[PDB]
Amino acid sequence: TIDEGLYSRQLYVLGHEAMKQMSQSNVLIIGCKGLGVEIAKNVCLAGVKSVTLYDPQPTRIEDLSSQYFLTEDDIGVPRAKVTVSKLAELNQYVPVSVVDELSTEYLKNFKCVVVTETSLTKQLEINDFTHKNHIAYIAADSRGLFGSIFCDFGENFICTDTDGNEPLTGMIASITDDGVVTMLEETRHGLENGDFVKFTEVKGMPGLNDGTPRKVEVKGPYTFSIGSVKDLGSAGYNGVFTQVKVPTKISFKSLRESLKDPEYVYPDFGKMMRPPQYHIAFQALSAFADAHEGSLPRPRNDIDAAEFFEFCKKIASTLQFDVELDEKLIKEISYQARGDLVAMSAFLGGAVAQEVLKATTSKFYPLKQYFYFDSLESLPSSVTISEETCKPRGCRYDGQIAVFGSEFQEKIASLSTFLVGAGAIGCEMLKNWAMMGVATGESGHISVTDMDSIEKSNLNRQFLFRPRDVGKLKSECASTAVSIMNPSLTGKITSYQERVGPESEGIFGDEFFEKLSLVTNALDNVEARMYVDRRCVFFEKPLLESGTLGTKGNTQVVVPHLTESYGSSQDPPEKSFPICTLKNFPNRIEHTIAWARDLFEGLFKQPIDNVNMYLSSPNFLETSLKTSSNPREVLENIRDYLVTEKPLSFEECIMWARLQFDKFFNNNIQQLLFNFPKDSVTSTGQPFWSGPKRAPTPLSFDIHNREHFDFIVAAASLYAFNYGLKSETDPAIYERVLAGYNPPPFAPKSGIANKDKQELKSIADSLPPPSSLVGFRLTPAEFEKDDDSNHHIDFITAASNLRAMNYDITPADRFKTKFVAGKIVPAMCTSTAVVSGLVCLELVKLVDGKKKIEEYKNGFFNLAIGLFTFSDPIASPKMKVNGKEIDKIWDRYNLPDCTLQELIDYFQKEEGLEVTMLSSGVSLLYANFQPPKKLAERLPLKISELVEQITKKKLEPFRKHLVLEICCDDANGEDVEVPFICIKL
Amino acid sequence: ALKRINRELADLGKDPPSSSSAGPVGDDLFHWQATIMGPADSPYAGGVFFLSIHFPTDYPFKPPKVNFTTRIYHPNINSNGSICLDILRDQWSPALTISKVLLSISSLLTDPNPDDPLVPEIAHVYKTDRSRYELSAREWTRKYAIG
Ligand SMILES: Nc1ncnc2c1ncn2[C@@H]1O[C@H](COP(=O)(O)OP(=O)(O)OP(=O)(O)O)[C@@H](O)[C@H]1O
Ligand SMILES: [Mg+2]
Ligand SMILES: [Mg+2]
Repeated sequence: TIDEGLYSRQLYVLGHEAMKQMSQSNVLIIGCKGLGVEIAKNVCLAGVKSVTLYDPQPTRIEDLSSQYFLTEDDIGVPRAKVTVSKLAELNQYVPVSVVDELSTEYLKNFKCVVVTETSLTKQLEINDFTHKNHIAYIAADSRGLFGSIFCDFGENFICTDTDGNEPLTGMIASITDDGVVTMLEETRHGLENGDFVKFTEVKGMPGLNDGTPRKVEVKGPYTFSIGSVKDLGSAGYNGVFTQVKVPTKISFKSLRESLKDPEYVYPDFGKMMRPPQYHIAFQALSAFADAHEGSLPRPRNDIDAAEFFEFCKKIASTLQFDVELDEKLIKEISYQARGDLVAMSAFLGGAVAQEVLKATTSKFYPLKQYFYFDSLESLPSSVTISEETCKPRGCRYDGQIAVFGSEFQEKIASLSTFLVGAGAIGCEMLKNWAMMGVATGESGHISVTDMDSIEKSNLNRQFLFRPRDVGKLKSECASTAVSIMNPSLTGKITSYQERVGPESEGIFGDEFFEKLSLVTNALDNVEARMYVDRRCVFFEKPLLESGTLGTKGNTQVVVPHLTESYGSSQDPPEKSFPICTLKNFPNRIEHTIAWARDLFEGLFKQPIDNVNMYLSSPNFLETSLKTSSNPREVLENIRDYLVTEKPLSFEECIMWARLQFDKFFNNNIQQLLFNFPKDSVTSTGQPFWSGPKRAPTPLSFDIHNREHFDFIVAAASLYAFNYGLKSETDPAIYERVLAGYNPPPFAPKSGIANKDKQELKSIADSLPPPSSLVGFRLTPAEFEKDDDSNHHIDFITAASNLRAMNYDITPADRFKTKFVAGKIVPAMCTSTAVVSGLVCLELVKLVDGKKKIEEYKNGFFNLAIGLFTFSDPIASPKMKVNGKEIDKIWDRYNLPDCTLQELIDYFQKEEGLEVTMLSSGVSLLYANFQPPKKLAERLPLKISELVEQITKKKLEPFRKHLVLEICCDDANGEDVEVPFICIKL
Repeated sequence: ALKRINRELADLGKDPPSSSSAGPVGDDLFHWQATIMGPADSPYAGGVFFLSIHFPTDYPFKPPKVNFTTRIYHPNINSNGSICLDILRDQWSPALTISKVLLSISSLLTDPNPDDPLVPEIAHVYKTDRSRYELSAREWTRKYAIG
């Protein structure tokens, strides 16, 4: 009963069973500050059964530093009572409640218990109960730029999936008598030692087809070992192996037991001596709060730091921790005890929400057990951070002023950022900017652009949008929502509806891009990322890239003249199957899905486009007869869709669908088996239909069968949609119409001048003239995966499964068909929160203008295994030009709009280089090998005039520069790379 | 991108391909028209075949789109000009030059691969009735590939 219209992207990460088990779990959340509200939001968007909140503390002003469901009108009201109403709107399937008082036995009502903003004594009291009653217990804490997570799921936690990866499967070439299983040519199984596999469709060793998992002993990248198969047989030929995943038993320890001997998780390997320090420091914080009526150390206060360090010494002595305490780091923890940052809150909230989902669904490998994190590299160094600057000012930014100071707050308030995209990461980034106070000053401004509209499936991870906002523009809704969150951003946010690309340079030009301070990408495709990266490189602006894929995520920072750009890195490209594999010899469901998509496009889209273009373009036939690859195909499509096979009623559509069934699933297979019989052999004597080639078999139309009827219904409905007829769904009419069908005879044909032009002319003159058909247009079918009533995925699924039945491939359901055909990217709210937190932690480094490259950190993480890693950015490569140091990426030549000859002379005389190629955009302006007449005609023209002449397009009035790529040779003839040229028009 | 394309173009200019001639269309660096001469020891002897090469924006990180323009009677080449070359679909790596692609296509024309065909009828004719395949190939290369 999962609402797949809303959880579409999340089901591809978790699954149906995981979400079914998740929708029966109760979560209690103690503490409703920024971290607690982030956890509650992520849990509500995830889809647990219910959420209960407990926070009777009255609201204060500083709480607004990271609580985005609190307004200044709520001062003096308990935080839970004012957060429940706003949390109840995120998801309609997840009720949210509030408890005035919490008793121990009450905890038995819940499946998971999350604890924040609670003293250590109360945490021990809660955990002593939630441990022996088998209740998952997560405790999270956030102090300044430091964070801690602790997980305790019981002594007998069962983890079904330990990495989140799909089970490994592959094809076998041969299995020897000693269990040595070999993969096909250039195919790597990818198995690791200790895995279990099950074999199917094995020839010569039927015993391995029983299904019993067997051990794996990897022997190489292509072969492995399974043990002894002597009894079953001597040798096995071909077959498919599939990995088997076995549940694991994980044993946790209680908080009281794990205080003395903790088990750490290291988010970074460059600093592995710190977690032992943080373990003492946080306990000392709890003791200090207990000894001062719950008052944490004052910001940048030396007396409190000294007392806190004395508490740390006492704790380290009591626990017999044989670790020397780092005074500077501990005192730093003391200074930022009252800090409350939205970036740290978002990061830890995403992590803790993922831990909650692990506890409820018994999936993925959890943290075990202590996770201590810090981003101390973000602390500003170009401003004064002392007791005087960090004291609270009685404003909503107190939690951030207590870490960064008032001067850095004024630096933040004057930012002029540019956010590209308004998806999930865009919404999180806008929330973080609103909470941090970005662009709330006189000179601040925010610009957000996105050309898409809100859909139902987007509401599962984009929390700024509501079901009443479905169908509206993302940028406007996001700007309005974040102006609601922070009233000071009224009039400081501008929302566009423009796609960032070559066509939008009239809006995002020099004037727009020269006032910015940084650019943040929230895109989902590589082309736009590359374009924005090139624009930032040209204008020399800092860039923040961030990406997610299911539970994986990464963040990268590009700094002018310091690090390399985004395009300097290469990612694994997409895999496209060979045309010969798709056309005739498929062996996986992906091949059949691709074939079905091509069939859909070629049946309902291309012929309609040709018909429409014929009835509109007056001279279309002449152009097609000498331009299109197959003019005969175009003419046949036009004839068939205009006169020959034009339906007058839906019954004719049904008959057409039956005919297409015969055409594509019964006759082409007969032709293929006539060309290559099942008993044919290759040139080397081996049987043809062996290995990656599976012998097909024609399908006979059986109306009672489900797949045949589904294909008929989908095809007839789509044809009627093309011709604008009235579709129906009652099986009675289909069974009545298809009963009286006589299949036309078909026999495969063995084969055995300028008359073809005569036949083409005869076909052409048979077509109706455009004048006789005025206003008659056929509606094409534009692929749309997200609508379930257009019969698109239904048709693709039916065709794919029928072709699988042809080749005895295992058919897939509509869920997997929609995942594969639609190129859906799995997405989660927790990953979005984590990447937004990391990006906003890098943003404060960018604001402070840090110069050293070791102070920035590109981040990568995988939440399925609890892996976090941070690495320094790659420095921009240097080069030697004319005995001078030149940055490859961030250097350019500035020249006037001089003639081509003057440009060549300047390069010859100044740089001592001989120009051999000069191009602009995609055009070759000048080449050393061109005939002399062309050069003599082109040399004395200005660069702008030359570009206008060659590109056959006048320069737009808003064009103010030209980017030229130049390749030149040295005096000796050796090639030398040089930066691009920036001609100033 | 542009620099690599121009380097390949200059290399073709510096060293003649003899059996091929590739160059940009008009003044566009991302659209080339190449010419291939039929091998002497093949039915396509004395023929000129025109190929259209479309360089993707992500070149050389994505394969160029090479499509025949002249009609050819070959088991691995269909009626739309698509070529069954492994180095152009998923084996592509940013280390292959256009001269290598043209040499591979010439070798493909030298001897087809009927065990993994793209046009099953032509492959069947080639495997069973060789003389008819030769006659059809000569007829096609005389009707389309000449003049
Ligand atoms: N070139 C571009 N210029 C501006 N905005 C862009 C560009 N390309 C993509 N976007 C926007 O980036 C955002 C990407 O967010 P996201 O991928 O989460 O949403 P979606 O693609 O609509 O959803 P889904 O992928 O889940 O179906 C979308 O708003 C999309 O409109
Ligand atoms: Mg969308
Ligand atoms: Mg998307």
